[PDB]
Amino acid sequence: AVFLGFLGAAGSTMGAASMTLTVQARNLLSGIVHLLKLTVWGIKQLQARVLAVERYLRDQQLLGIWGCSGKLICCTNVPWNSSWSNRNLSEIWDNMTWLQWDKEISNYTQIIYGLLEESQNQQEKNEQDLLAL
Amino acid sequence: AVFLGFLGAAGSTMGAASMTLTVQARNLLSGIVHLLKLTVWGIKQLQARVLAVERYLRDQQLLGIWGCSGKLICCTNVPWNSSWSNRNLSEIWDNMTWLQWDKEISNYTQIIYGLLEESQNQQEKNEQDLLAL
Amino acid sequence: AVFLGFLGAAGSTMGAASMTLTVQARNLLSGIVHLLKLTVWGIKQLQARVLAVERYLRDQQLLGIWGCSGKLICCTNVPWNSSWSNRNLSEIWDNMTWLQWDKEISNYTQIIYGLLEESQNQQEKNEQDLLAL
Amino acid sequence: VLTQSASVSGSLGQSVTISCTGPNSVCCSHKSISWYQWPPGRAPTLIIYEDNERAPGISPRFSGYKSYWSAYLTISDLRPEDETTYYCCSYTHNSGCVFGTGTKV
Amino acid sequence: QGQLVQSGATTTKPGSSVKISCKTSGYRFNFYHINWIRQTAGRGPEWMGWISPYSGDKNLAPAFQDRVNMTTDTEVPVTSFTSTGAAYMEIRNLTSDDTGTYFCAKGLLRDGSSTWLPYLWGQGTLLT
Ligand SMILES: *[C@@H]1O[C@H](CO)[C@@H](O[C@@H]2O[C@H](CO)[C@@H](O[C@@H]3O[C@H](CO[C@H]4O[C@H](CO)[C@@H](O)[C@H](O[C@H]5O[C@H](CO)[C@@H](O)[C@H](O)[C@@H]5O)[C@@H]4O)[C@@H](O)[C@H](O[C@H]4O[C@H](CO)[C@@H](O)[C@H](O)[C@@H]4O)[C@@H]3O)[C@H](O)[C@H]2NC(C)=O)[C@H](O)[C@H]1NC(C)=O
Ligand SMILES: *[C@@H]1O[C@H](CO)[C@@H](O[C@@H]2O[C@H](CO)[C@@H](O[C@@H]3O[C@H](CO[C@H]4O[C@H](CO)[C@@H](O)[C@H](O[C@H]5O[C@H](CO)[C@@H](O)[C@H](O)[C@@H]5O)[C@@H]4O)[C@@H](O)[C@H](O[C@H]4O[C@H](CO)[C@@H](O)[C@H](O)[C@@H]4O)[C@@H]3O)[C@H](O)[C@H]2NC(C)=O)[C@H](O)[C@H]1NC(C)=O
Ligand SMILES: *[C@@H]1O[C@H](CO)[C@@H](O[C@@H]2O[C@H](CO)[C@@H](O[C@@H]3O[C@H](CO[C@H]4O[C@H](CO)[C@@H](O)[C@H](O[C@H]5O[C@H](CO)[C@@H](O)[C@H](O)[C@@H]5O)[C@@H]4O)[C@@H](O)[C@H](O[C@H]4O[C@H](CO)[C@@H](O)[C@H](O)[C@@H]4O)[C@@H]3O)[C@H](O)[C@H]2NC(C)=O)[C@H](O)[C@H]1NC(C)=O
Ligand SMILES: *[C@@H]1O[C@H](CO)[C@@H](O)[C@H](O)[C@H]1NC(C)=O
Ligand SMILES: *[C@@H]1O[C@H](CO)[C@@H](O)[C@H](O)[C@H]1NC(C)=O
Ligand SMILES: *[C@@H]1O[C@H](CO)[C@@H](O)[C@H](O)[C@H]1NC(C)=O
Ligand SMILES: *[C@@H]1O[C@H](CO)[C@@H](O)[C@H](O)[C@H]1NC(C)=O
Ligand SMILES: *[C@@H]1O[C@H](CO)[C@@H](O)[C@H](O)[C@H]1NC(C)=O
Ligand SMILES: *[C@@H]1O[C@H](CO)[C@@H](O)[C@H](O)[C@H]1NC(C)=O
Ligand SMILES: *[C@@H]1O[C@H](CO)[C@@H](O)[C@H](O)[C@H]1NC(C)=O
Repeated sequence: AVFLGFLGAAGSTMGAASMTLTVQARNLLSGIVHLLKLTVWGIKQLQARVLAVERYLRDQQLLGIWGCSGKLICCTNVPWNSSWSNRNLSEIWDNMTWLQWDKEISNYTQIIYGLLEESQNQQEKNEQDLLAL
Repeated sequence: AVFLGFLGAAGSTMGAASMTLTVQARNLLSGIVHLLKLTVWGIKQLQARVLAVERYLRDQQLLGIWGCSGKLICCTNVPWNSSWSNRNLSEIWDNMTWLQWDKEISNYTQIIYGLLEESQNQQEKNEQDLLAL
Repeated sequence: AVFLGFLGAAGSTMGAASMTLTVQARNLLSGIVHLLKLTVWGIKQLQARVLAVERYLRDQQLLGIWGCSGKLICCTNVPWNSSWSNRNLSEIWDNMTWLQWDKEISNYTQIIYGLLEESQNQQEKNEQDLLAL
Repeated sequence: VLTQSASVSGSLGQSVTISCTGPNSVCCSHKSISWYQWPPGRAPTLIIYEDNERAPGISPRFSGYKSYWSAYLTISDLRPEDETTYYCCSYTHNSGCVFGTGTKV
Repeated sequence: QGQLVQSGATTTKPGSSVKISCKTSGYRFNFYHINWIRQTAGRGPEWMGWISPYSGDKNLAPAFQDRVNMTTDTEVPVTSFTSTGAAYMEIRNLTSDDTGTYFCAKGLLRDGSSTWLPYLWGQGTLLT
């Protein structure tokens, strides 16, 4: 088929890039980064190893407190406040790229991360109240 | 609303603290802990980084072998042996705090961790035997 | 009962070993591996710590991009190409051990890991297209 | 205003059925009922609260039941120490404990 | 556990105003209310009122609305879950018809629908 490669659809539309997420998912922890000698290249590599696992789990932690553990595409119950972006779907998923989208949504990215966090704390509290019978 | 903060409900009842679990969930890996210089403060920080990711995944590993991956509140099929604590619900969730509860349940904490472990190994064996048709 | 221990069923049949997976699951990150002194034994231990968490998450990452996050036994939609092994079930699960099975399936292990990867990228795209109503 | 039974008794092995009722002022569908074992001029004891929840340590023979117009307290399998004076109470979450008249058993 | 030792059983005469003490141990004094109950001889037992050793918020029956001063002092930490406290009881326009045995009782739970319910009682005190 296509297979644009790692970050290959960085200039593509958001809907097209949303079909090649495993490409960037598998390259977040492997790479090339057997004894630990403390040389100028050894202390270097050791840092490159610990930093990669740190940033990987920070994402997976947020993915967990939103109920998206092990998902590339999860849906939520947090509705889209139009003040974030009043753009329409057909002018986003068939128009914009993920880079420029992150450029304009960057302001409210911390607001959205809180709404999903309590929606997951309340959904699992409702699921317990439902299995209590 | 309230928002008591990180560990804010440490003196609250177990039912009240059971509604602010994301507060302590997100502060298990971030904090403040870019080159790796091996100085007295550098070797110090490097240890503080590796220790945090270690203890984080040990919890998430146990959460996995119980079928609770990415859950703040999961329910199990292991019933409550009254010899662990004969206290009633209304005198636990509206009375005790999580600190004193861990103080009296600490003895049987290793027993409970085994019952959930095989209940998950047998539940996934039953789920395979059911999707075989 | 039995409880053969860690890797206890390494010489057993694949079906018998497939009932003691938690035994090897819990021993992938703990062991015995509090200050970080950079001595000949200290740099040694620090490497043994970082290597263990690295190989643990590489497995859990593949388990994630296949939709098997937190599973010991997950089933997929990738059907078994007979060119991988034409052996029958009763001559595999009641006959072979996991060691010799990995010896003969080792060739196609990279092929199978790709089929499961896109089957999960397409299953989560179908799940989104179904909850769009 | 919360009238209990005048009195009653039984025998070792049998059971008792105390009562407790009143008007719409302290009874009952919008109130909780608590039952106290109270020896005359001594340290009382909480037996049952929230119209049937026993206190920690109460014998499983003590039981509570609440109708839409009256609250009951059964005392199955009697024993010597049951010769006390019992009192009911009607309360809400943010009010006081309006006690009952009294019942010698 | 939990203990609530009460004051002495001394007597005065009408018109006066007495103070009843209740000393607690074995439990966090601030986590449960403190109730005052009266077992008069010429009346059914009466709930006088409860007070919060934590929030200071008091609540008495309207029969004792402007005739009783309830006060508690701050606790003294013994361990992480054990403290020692005290509660005080007073009467204003007092007569001899208020004669009987007086008890102090702490709350039942810390939350829910039966928070303040008198669950653990003292040994009582005899009055005039
Ligand atoms: C980089 O950025 C550029 C510019 O944005 C991207 O190019 C654009 O890609 C999109 C998606 O593919 C294109 O939209 C499609 O447009 C076609 C119309 O083209 C058809 O018509 C031509 C003339 O009639 C015809 O000759 C073509 O046929 C072949 O010939 C050309 C010769 O160069 C060859 O290059 C072609 O590849 C063809 O093989 C061509 O068929 C239209 O048909 C599409 O509609 C279909 O698909 C959509 C979903 O994609 C579906 O909804 C429809 O119902 C229908 O099924 C689609 O609209 C766009 O035209 C391109 N050009 C622009 C925008 O200027 C490029 O893809 C980016 N690359 C990366 C890697 O990011
Ligand atoms: C630290 O520890 C202390 C002590 O344990 C905790 O304080 C206790 O908190 C619980 C939970 O909130 C309280 O239980 C509730 O009690 C109320 C009764 O109080 C009401 O009545 C007062 C007198 O009638 C009234 O004045 C109050 O109204 C306001 O006035 C005070 C003035 O100080 C003000 O402080 C109040 O905040 C009010 O704004 C008050 O309304 C009762 O109504 C509650 O029942 C409701 O809620 C439960 C669920 O919570 C529900 O099931 C019920 O059906 C009902 O809807 C509830 O029982 C308790 O009284 C407190 N005090 C104690 C136990 O001594 C404190 O919360 C802890 N803090 C932390 C951070 O851990
Ligand atoms: C290491 O490798 C060896 C060799 O491969 C493994 O040994 C084999 O184990 C399997 C699984 O347990 C055995 O298959 C079973 O065979 C029995 C038949 O044996 C019965 O008959 C004997 C004679 O009639 C009888 O005396 C036995 O009774 C007791 O006596 C012996 C005395 O030594 C004692 O050792 C036994 O343990 C008994 O207590 C015995 O009962 C057969 O009954 C089994 O069928 C049942 O189970 C299967 C599922 O397992 C089920 O599908 C059936 O319907 C039925 O319910 C089962 O077929 C095999 O015989 C063993 N020997 C070989 C293959 O040579 C050993 O297990 C491996 N160990 C490890 C740790 O990997
Ligand atoms: C959108 O967010 C603003 C604050 O950022 C809030 O005041 C407003 O009510 C929200 N509107 C909707 C429709 O969510
Ligand atoms: C984000 O905030 C900056 C603050 O300087 C502002 O200039 C910019 O317009 C904001 N963008 C959006 C999309 O709100
Ligand atoms: C409780 O556990 C003990 C051992 O700790 C066991 O003997 C007993 O059967 C168990 N009872 C129940 C009801 O689970
Ligand atoms: C736990 O074990 C210790 C052993 O010294 C014992 O003293 C304590 O009472 C036990 N607690 C419980 C709750 O069983
Ligand atoms: C099996 O795999 C081969 C390539 O390895 C492919 O050509 C063939 O079509 C496959 N057959 C089936 C039945 O999957
Ligand atoms: C795997 O590949 C090697 C290549 O040398 C070949 O010899 C072997 O037979 C292959 N095994 C299988 C099971 O295809
Ligand atoms: C209760 O007594 C104290 C003693 O100083 C006094 O300060 C307080 O005002 C009294 N309570 C009321 C309601 O007057």
